[PDB]
Order: sequence, then structure tokens, then C-alpha cells
Amino acid sequence: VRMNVLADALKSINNAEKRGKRQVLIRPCSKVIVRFLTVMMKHGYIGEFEIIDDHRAGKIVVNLTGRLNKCGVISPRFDVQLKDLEKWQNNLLPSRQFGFIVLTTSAGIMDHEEARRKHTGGKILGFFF
Amino acid sequence: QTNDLKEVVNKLIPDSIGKDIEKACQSIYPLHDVFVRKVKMLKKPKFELGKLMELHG
Amino acid sequence: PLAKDLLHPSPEEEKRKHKKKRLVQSPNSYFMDVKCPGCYKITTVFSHAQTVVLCVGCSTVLCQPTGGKARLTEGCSFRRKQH
Amino acid sequence: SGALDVLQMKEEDVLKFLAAGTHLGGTNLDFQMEQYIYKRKSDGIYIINLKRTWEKLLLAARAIVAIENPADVSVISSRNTGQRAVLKFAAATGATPIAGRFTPGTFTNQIQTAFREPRLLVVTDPRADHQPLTEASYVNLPTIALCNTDSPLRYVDIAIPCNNKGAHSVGLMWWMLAREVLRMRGTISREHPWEVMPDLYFYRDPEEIEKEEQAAA
Amino acid sequence: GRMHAPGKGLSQSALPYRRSVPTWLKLTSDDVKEQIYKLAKKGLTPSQIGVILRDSHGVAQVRFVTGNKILRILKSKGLAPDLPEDLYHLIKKAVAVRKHLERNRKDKDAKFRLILIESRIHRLARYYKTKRVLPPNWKYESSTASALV
RNA sequence: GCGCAAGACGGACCAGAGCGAAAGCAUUUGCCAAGAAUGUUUUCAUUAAUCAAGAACGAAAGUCGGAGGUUCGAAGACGAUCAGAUACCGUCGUAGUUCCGACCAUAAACGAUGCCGACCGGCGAUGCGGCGGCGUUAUUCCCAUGACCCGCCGGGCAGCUUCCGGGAAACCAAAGUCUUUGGGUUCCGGGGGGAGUAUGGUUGCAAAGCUGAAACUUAAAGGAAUUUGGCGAAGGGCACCACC
RNA sequence: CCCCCCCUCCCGGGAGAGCCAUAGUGGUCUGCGGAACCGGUGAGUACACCGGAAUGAUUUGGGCGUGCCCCCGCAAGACUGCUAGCCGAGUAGUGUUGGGUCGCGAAAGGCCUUGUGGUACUGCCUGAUAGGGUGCUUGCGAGUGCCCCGGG
Repeated sequence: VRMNVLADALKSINNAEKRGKRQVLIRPCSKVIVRFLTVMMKHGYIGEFEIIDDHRAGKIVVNLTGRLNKCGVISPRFDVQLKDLEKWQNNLLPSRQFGFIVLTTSAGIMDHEEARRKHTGGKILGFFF
Repeated sequence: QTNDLKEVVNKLIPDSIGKDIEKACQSIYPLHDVFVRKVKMLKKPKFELGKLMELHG
Repeated sequence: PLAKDLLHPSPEEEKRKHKKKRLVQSPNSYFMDVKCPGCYKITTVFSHAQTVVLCVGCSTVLCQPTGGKARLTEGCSFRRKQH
Repeated sequence: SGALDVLQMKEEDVLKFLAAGTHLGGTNLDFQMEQYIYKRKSDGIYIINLKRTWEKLLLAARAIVAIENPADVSVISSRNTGQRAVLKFAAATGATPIAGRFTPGTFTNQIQTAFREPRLLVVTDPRADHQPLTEASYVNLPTIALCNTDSPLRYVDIAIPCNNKGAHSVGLMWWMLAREVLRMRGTISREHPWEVMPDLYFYRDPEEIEKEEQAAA
Repeated sequence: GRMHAPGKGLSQSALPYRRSVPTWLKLTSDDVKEQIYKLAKKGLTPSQIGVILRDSHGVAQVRFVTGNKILRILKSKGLAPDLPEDLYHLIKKAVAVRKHLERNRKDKDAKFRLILIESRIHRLARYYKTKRVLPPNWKYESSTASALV
């Protein structure tokens, strides 16, 4: 059954990105999906999206732009420390000039550079470049 | 059940039973080729000459 | 089509799709008021009634249950309620 | 493309549409042709919207007049419906015509005598002329096609929705395409009717040719 | 899809977005409580009560016009049945299947369906044990199924 | 040609149609129990998915005990064929083929393709349920039901096309979303033989089923596709070194 | 004296449920104002007694499906059914698959204006010149022709 909503959302986003569509319909939303999409907005990979509020579980319509290569989700949520982040940087990113790792820290959902800036670590969520 | 052999053979010379079946079954599913294909005879009573000469004149 | 705006579609596309596949789920059923030609009691009958509802007085049968929408008897005119 | 007030479809053009049978199309509908269809009716005939046809015709005319070498537009028709129409179009606007038997190797084989290397391509049918469409893929060369309601859209760039089956409609499209290109170029004034006769672009069976020769002088 | 069937279904109710009482409805929540009590005194399940109210009395849900559901109201008044209705229906179906197998021993498919029904019964009874609706010493067996209705 | 008796089976209708978890299921009628999908503004509220141990079903053949044995027919008896023919072919023919009661759990049990869930092109049909709309018919009026016609929705057996994408290719709308490698979960394979063999355990009345090696030996064994060649393979033509 | 049919051609007359107009009528739908809005009474379809209430005095047709259903007066329109003098009469009979307010459908006899023009057709059966079957022609495929009667 449906067990990882975020993996399904990024899989649909990546599939419609490879297809070439301009709008993506994610059927189940979550707070984690909202924070992930906010990070992808603030780093300039996706456009301006919506939350379709119904009374069961909201839908999300994402305005796409042609700047996205791949969106992936690491399952399960492996706990990573600050000394173990560089291992993920070399075996997950395509380059050091770009690419970001979204990880769940206690200060909030954020990328790896802000995680190094606030001097904290957490659990893995995914990646985008 | 309301006829004996004479007028039911007279009814069997045309397909009047077939036309009645085709007319009655039109509301269920329309048929077009309905023919009485076989009539057998299981039991026969005692031989009476009078019905034979009434069946020949 | 390469570009389809799913934020607001045409209303006939919303009518055309399944009741769970819309942008916001809306049932295809409705409530309505019926009245007998002889007896004068306005009652509320569901569209997919799935049961035998009766008038207040037990004189005439309003509807028969079917697979989908209920079958109203002849002479019992109806109109849809809304607000 | 039709956004101005001088670029509106006038009174006589609608009459030519209704008399040439342009507004009605085929039976099947291609899923790329959902937007160029008004509605469907009885006996399985789709109605082509004439205003969107006008917009696409103005867009194709703009694309034709945008380049400054008239010999660099190549126009191909291999079906008998548009043999003389593309010849009159090439005589009017200065394009280069191909009328029947498009040899596979003009645009790609560089040592052939018929090695053609144009900049813009106009074809009269996307389905029957599948050979110039795939040959136009190996070079950076756009393609404008006169497309029906059931013609497949692949390797096309400006799709003009029309009835490409009758000879009257095809000749009418080629005549108004030449007219609009010459009006944008400045050879033809925009308000005086330069209309000679539209039947110079019309294809007919030869039985009608001896019929007209017998009935005429 | 289903639990003991290879098919997949998409036939279920779809509530509207508006959760407000319509203006044409003229039933105060005490009146529909009285009607629910009357239908429960007539001996009906809460599902059938909701069906009858929705078909005849014009209400959409009790929960949209009253702060409790039908079973919650029946438990507050104190006349709800001591056994859940779906588990009771499953026990009744299993009793009917076992009664069919008392005289027909060649029906292997009905034995397979009896195994499926008993598996569903045990699966629902485990959840009702963990939710503390059933006593912990409750157990579905054959001879226990005959005394219970 | 007219009748009697015995047993087996359900042609044509019968389809790239239906149902069932699979094996499988085709004369009519009656009884009993069960099930998928559709419809729902009904009810409970997370009760879910996959699965060591364990458990039900399971083609044909095979075993034990009865009733019955029409046709077909292992073993067998002959007659031809042939150098030989305890083979192909023909005539008989025992177990078996049929039903009941009790056993084994084996198939190329194959979609040679585990189950649940999501996403990514188009088209025409088909079986079910529901919805809408011009018209024809159950003889002329109305309504509902059957039968046609034009469409929509959901589930299912499938089909055509495709520079989506994948692959060694055959091909696949899944065998795709895979170095841009992580949705969840069960079983299973590490070159070819020895070998599903030895031994031990276990099940069975038996035949046999499950678990299951090692010594030794070997540089290949295999999969897809192209070219030639030869077919007691097919389709067209030719030759007195071929024939009539 | 080729004595029997039979097919076709030129023209005309009759029966039948074709179409376009014409006379008699009958229905469905349409807009305008119910002196202005909130409730109580006896079943409430048009109903009647009132209380609030608008301008000292006077007073505005209803129902509960809160928006179209009744009853009014006005104004003419779009569509359709029947008859081919009218009344008898939609009356018997007939009909079904399930109903209805029900299709098909007569004559006796009586009051006048004694009964409106053009255009076609018809294999046989069934239940209309419709519908659904199914033939004749030369073996095929496609055409013409196959009601009754009269002159050649």
C-alpha cells in the first residue's frame, strides 16, 4: 500500500519533469512535503505552487520550470552525524559546485549547508540537483 | 391440451406456433428464425377403427 | 497537451470525470421534493433511494429501488432543491 | 497574427470558406486537434473553427515573409490534389516547388544533382507526405503543414487546420497564403482587391477537362 | 484492492466539501435523536438507521447536525448491542456456511470460503480485543457460534 | 426398416468471449450456500501489506475395497513392412478409462514473467454495472422496461501504433520510472558435469514425495542475432551432359 | 387459318394512411401587475377568521417544494394532433409486455355551403404507399418492370 508519501511525491515530480509537463498534481500532502517544496523553492528549482484544501487530505499543484534534473528520497530515514555528511556528499551528489541534501534536523527541515552553518545533524530525507 | 391430433396437425402444417413464439418473445429479445423442428410420439392408446374412418372419410 | 492548467478547469470537464478524481470531490447525487397528484404531502426523497419510501398517510408508493437512481412513479412530479 | 484590426478576416473570406467546404473535416479526431475543433454533430463530421484557422494562416504567413530570400522556401506536394496549386504559389511568391515523386535524398545526400538545402519548408499534407517530414529532421529546418482533423502531428511547427481532401479548399488555402504573403511583403495593397480568380489554384479530374472543352468554345 | 479477493474496487461514498446544515432542513437534533431512539426500539442496526434517515427524513448525516455519531448516541442512551454488528454478521455468515457444509461434503469451494470467513473473523476479533470492546477471554469457535445469534 | 437393452459424452451455437486462488468449468429444470464489479450525502474508524512454523485445495497416470464394464486402449496374441522391427501400420485384447469410500502430492502445474501501492502517450472495439442524449422497433398517444444508435465513468480478458523509456537482442506501455543506483515485503541463483547422486531424517500399504552433499573431472557449456550451406520444407521458373 | 398463355410500350379512369397549401377546431410553451413584508387558527389544490405591521382613520388571492406551482385580466406569438361537409363518435368490437386518461376503428339516421387544387406510387405475405420478412428477371453484379380496368 501507500507507505512513503514523500517518495511518491518526488517520484511523480521527477516523472513529470522528465516528461516535460508544466504542472504536477500531488494527491496526498504532508508538512514534510511543504517544507521540502519550500526548500526547493528557496534554492530556485521549482516554481510557485498551491495547496488544494479539502477536508480529508490536501492536494498540491506545482508550477514547473526546466531547471530540475532529479528528485530522490532515501528510504529509510538513516540518522547522519556531522562527520558522516561528507560521505553522503561524495556518494550522492553529482558535483561539489551544486546539489543539495535535505535532512531533518531539530532546527527544522533544511539543506546540508545550513546544517553545517547551524552545527547540527539529523535524519536523511532526500536530494535534488 | 385443448386439442386432439387433427387440428393440432392442421396447426403444424404452417408455422403458426412459430409465428406466435416470435410475436410473443419480441419484448424479451427479438427472434427471426423460429421453427418447430421435431415432434415425436411416446404413448399410443388402443386401436379404434372409428377414429380412423373419421380421419379418412 | 504540454500545458494544462489544473488549478481551474472547465466545468464540463469536472462533470465528465469520476466523483473521486476531481480537484475537489463532489457527489453526483442530490436531494429532491416529490408530490403525488392525488395526495398533497411534499416529502424528501434521495436520488439513489435504494428503498421503498412512502407518503405520509400510506396511500401511494413514491419510488422503487433500482441499481442506481430510484424509479419515481408516473404522475409524481419532482424538482431539485438547492440553496 | 490577427491581433490588429487591419488583420481581420473580412466578408468575402467567410463566403469562400463556406463555398469551398473548409469548415467541415473528417470523421476521426487526432488528440493534437482538440483545440482546433468547435464541436461535433450528426453523421460523424467535425467542425473546424475558422478563426483559429485564420490565426494559424497569419502565423504561417509571418513565418514565410520573415526570411528575405524567397527561393529558400521549398513547397512540396506529392498528391494530385495540390499539383498545380503549389506551382501557382511558387510562381506568385518565388518559392521552389516539388510536384510529385519526392526523391528520398534531396535534403540529405550531398552529391545528388537534386541536393536542396533550403531554410523553410511548406507541405500540403502531414500524412501522405511522411517522407519530407522525416527528412526534415536531419537538418535544422522548420516545417509548416496543412493539417486535417485526423492528420498526425509529428515534426510540424505551424499546423493550419483545414480540409486537405477536397481540391477547392486546398486551392483556396494556397491562394490566400500567396495573397497574405504578398500583402505582408508590400507587393499587394491591403484594401484594393487584387483577386484575379481563385480557380487558377484548383485541381480537377481530366474528365471535367474534356467536359469543359466540349461545353466551351 | 480487497483483502481476500484479487479484484480492485472504487465504489464508496464521496462526501461534499460543505459540512454545514442546509437551510431547507427543518429537523432539530433532539427530533432526530428521538427518531434514532424509535428506530433502535424497532430493532435496527445503526447503518440501517442512517439509511432510513437519509432516504426518508432528508438529513445528510447525524454527525453534520448533531455532535455525535449514531453508535455514540446509542451507547450514550444505553441500548446499543453488546456485540459489534460487522462481527455479528460475519458470525451469522459463518454459521450459514457451516450449516451448508453439514449436508454437502463435496463442496471444497465453500470450505475455502469458510476458511476465508473464519480468518476475517479472527482478524476483526483481534482488533476488537486490542481496542477493549470484547472481553479478553472471548474466543470464536464452532460450538460458541451456535449459541450466539 | 421397425423396436428393446447397457454404459460413456454433451457436437454445431463456441469467440484471442465469461467465471474461479489454482487445478478447472458447456442439455433442461428445481433446491442450498457463496462471490467480483457497479450505485450510495449508510455504518466502524486505521481494523493494513508481505509472510519462518502451521493449514485447505490441487490435471492425468499410480494403490487399496465395492458396483458396473458401451467405446477407446499400456502388457499380450497375431498379419504385413524390413537385412533385422519383441517399432510406425492393421485385427483382437487384460489392467485402466466411469461412480462411490480411503491414499500420493506430482506436470512445459508456462504469462517459462511473485504480491500490494503511485506515476508516465494515443486509438478502435469487447463483457459487466451506472449516467446522459437525436432517432427506429415491442404497429401509430404517454411513462417505464427489453432490443438498436451516439458518448461518459469504474473494474476486467485483450488488440494496433509509437525515437516515452529499457534491454545482449528477440521484444516489453511493462520486462519503463537503474551509476541521476534506496516505496514495502516473501522465496530463490553463483562456470559446465558428477547429481537431484551417496548418506541421515521424515511422509506413504506401495510406487514414490520433501530436505540434500562430497571426492573426482573439465575450458568451456550456454542466450540473442547476421551470412553461407544443406532440408524425404514450401512458393515461382530452367536444362535432351534431366525426363516424357 | 401457327388457335393457348405470358412480358413490354403510347394514353386514360378507379381503391389506398405520401408531400405542399386551404376551412373547421384542440392542446404544450412564452411576457406583464396581484398597494409593500412576518407569523397564529380548521385537512389546505384553488381555501376563510386574524394578530403583527405601512400610510386621527384606512388596509395588500393562496401552498411550502424560498423558488417555481395554482387562480386572475391583458397581449399575440413558436410547435403539434384530428377531419377533407358537419353531427352521430372515439361508441361498440379489437389490443398488449406492465399500466394509464389507452392505439386500430365502423355503419343506422339527421342539419346545410352537395363535399378544396397540384405533384407522385402499388412483386406477395404480415400489421398503413410506413415497419419487418422474402420472390419473379439470364448463372452472376447493377438497373427497368410485376394493384384493378379500358383502346391500340
